[PDB]
Amino acid sequence: QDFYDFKAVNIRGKLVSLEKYRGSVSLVVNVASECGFTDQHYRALQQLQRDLGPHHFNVLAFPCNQFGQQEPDSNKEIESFARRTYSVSFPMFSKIAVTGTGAHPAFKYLAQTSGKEPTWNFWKYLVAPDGKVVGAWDPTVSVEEVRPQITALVR
Ligand SMILES: [Cl-]
Repeated sequence: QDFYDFKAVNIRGKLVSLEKYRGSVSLVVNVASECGFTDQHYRALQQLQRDLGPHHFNVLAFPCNQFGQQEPDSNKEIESFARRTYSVSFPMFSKIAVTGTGAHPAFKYLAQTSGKEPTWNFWKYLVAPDGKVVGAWDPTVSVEEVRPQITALVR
């Protein structure tokens, strides 16, 4: 088992296999819309996608309402917000839990194998081409500090 064995409903309601990302590097991020981190993070994540997307990399953004309830809106609203405000071009998924008993199994996998579970919005896991977690950061770590770790993995 690895991260790319899991399935998730995308933000438009279409079920997808994360197998479609195998061979690629992924930055798996739990997102929120009303957070203090929201604007800086969405801007940095989109720039990350712009710069490293062409090197077989994606941000995989999963909305989550668990942390301060800063993602209360519908999947439709969240997508509209991300696309119109930040010109987001990375994959976005339907709102999920990332922690607790009801967490998405893919997020159970990332927490169990990394030893860290998300404790706020905008936690970030780096997944290697083979679907294994090689890094995890909390939202206070800048995308300037995360990015070089991603470029190390891409070709
Ligand atoms: Cl770099």
